[PDB]
Amino acid sequence: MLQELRRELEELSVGSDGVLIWKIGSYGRRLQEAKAKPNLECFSPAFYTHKYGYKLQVSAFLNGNGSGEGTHLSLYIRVLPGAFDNLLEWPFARRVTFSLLDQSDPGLAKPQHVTETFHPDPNWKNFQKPGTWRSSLGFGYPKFISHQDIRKRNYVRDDAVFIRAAVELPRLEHHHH
Amino acid sequence: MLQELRRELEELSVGSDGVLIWKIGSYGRRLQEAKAKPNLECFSPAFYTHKYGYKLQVSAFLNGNGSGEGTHLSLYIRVLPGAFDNLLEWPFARRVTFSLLDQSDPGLAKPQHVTETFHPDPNWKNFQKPGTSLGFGYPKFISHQDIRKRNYVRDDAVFIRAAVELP
Amino acid sequence: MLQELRRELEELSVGSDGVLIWKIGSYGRRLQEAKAKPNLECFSPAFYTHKYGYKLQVSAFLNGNGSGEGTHLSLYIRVLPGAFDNLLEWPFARRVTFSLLDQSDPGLAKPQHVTETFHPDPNWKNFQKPGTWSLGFGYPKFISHQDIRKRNYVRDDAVFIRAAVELPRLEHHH
Ligand SMILES: O=C(Nc1nccs1)c1ccc2nccnc2c1
Ligand SMILES: O=C(Nc1nccs1)c1ccc2nccnc2c1
Ligand SMILES: O=C(Nc1nccs1)c1ccc2nccnc2c1
Repeated sequence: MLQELRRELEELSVGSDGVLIWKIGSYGRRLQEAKAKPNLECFSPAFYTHKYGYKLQVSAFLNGNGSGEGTHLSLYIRVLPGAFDNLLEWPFARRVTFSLLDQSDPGLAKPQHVTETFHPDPNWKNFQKPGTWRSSLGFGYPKFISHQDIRKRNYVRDDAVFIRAAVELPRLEHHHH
Repeated sequence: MLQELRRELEELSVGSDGVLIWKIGSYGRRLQEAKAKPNLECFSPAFYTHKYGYKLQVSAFLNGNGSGEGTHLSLYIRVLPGAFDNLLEWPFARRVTFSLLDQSDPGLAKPQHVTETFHPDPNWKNFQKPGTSLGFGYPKFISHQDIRKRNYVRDDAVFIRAAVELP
Repeated sequence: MLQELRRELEELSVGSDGVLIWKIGSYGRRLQEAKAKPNLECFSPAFYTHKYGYKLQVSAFLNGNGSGEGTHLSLYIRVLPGAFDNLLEWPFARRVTFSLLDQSDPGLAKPQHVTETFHPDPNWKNFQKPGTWSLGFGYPKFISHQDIRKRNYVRDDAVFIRAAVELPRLEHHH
């Protein structure tokens, strides 16, 4: 079926340091479609923070929404219902970094990524345990990058863009006892 | 093929990590099924100890078998024929830890897992090289009364953890 | 579709430190198939050096090609076009190690793998950026037909080809 294809798309990546790299291809056609249909939303494959961890999903508005409608690219992340939610602490409080990657060869010039970092609001409600609020609203930036800034370097290359969503590892001390 | 590909897909979800977390949902329906059919066996997805390592499988009796039939949940592990068996040392002698997990929020109370650990017996026929079942485990892993004593059954679901030691 | 089992074979292997273990079964049937069709090439599943890294593929001539046709097994590796090529440095310059494994129990006797190692030449054509420029790189005489039978290289009518790519470790400030 098509859920089988979605499953295989999800397995990149398995609980890998919270790092998802989402390639949005045919950039011009998707941008035209978004300009023709306001509030057109693209969805990344669902990805887990760690093995048996939080299930997250990144979404993008190529023509922007909210304060960025028509002028910017908008980036959001949302917690999804996961099979292991009962084994994780809530609310979700792991630091997240969005990045629009500069597709430049690292050997000829240092890339300048458009990077932003945020800490989940304990009161954002969506970062609370799934199934508590029967919003459904991702958290992020409506003005992540402007339409003019996205053409200023190698952000769009071969009609494709790269969005890197990295979730921070908590790191703790023992315990021991 | 589609059903068998679903199978292979849920096999990939595990690793290679050596840590398997097996979620058994609709606990009540399956417990009644096991009570209606003695020795009814549930099977975990096959999972590898490491990349290109031993292929293992966990099996469970929700109504118990052997000394625990009708009173306990029984947990066993068995070695399966793996594609890389000719590249591994035998007999399988890596420490194994079974856990029935307490589905409690770690931020509100520290969970109390029901854990058991064993080292593979060199003379247990199943831990020998396949072809050159015979599962090993505990018939009295947890009693029917103790499995209701905390958050072991939550939202009609149970979690069986099987952790294999690193080389 | 059937193309999905192919991708399930792929990512059952890729993410690891550039280490692909390719199991070629029914060795005898495929060997006489290659003997019946010169230059018959077997292909490993595509595998990535790291997550979002280079996409590589190993290929084999069971009856050999080039200087080893009819006498040896020939082993090659090739860079394939990957979705993240624009985020990687070129040319590919990660050291590669081929190994034919001696399928012997490591606890009763030490295996003797047939191992060869190379560092990719920066002026090699295939190691340049895919599309922005098929000649794989490798060994035509990796192992002879007689040497592949001398130990447990062929066991239970199966062979194991290990291709390991070395990872770097560059770093900066605090
Ligand atoms: O209002 C939003 N976000 C924030 N407000 C404050 C901080 S982040 C917002 C708007 C539209 C969305 N469409 C899809 C997914 N998530 C969305 C989130
Ligand atoms: O007798 C068993 N185990 C032990 N005997 C002694 C120590 S552990 C036993 C019983 C039932 C099983 N059903 C399925 C798979 N494996 C099983 C193993
Ligand atoms: O000429 C080759 N390799 C080298 N030449 C010099 C050093 S390694 C060669 C020959 C045949 C091939 N057939 C398929 C894939 N790759 C191949 C590579």
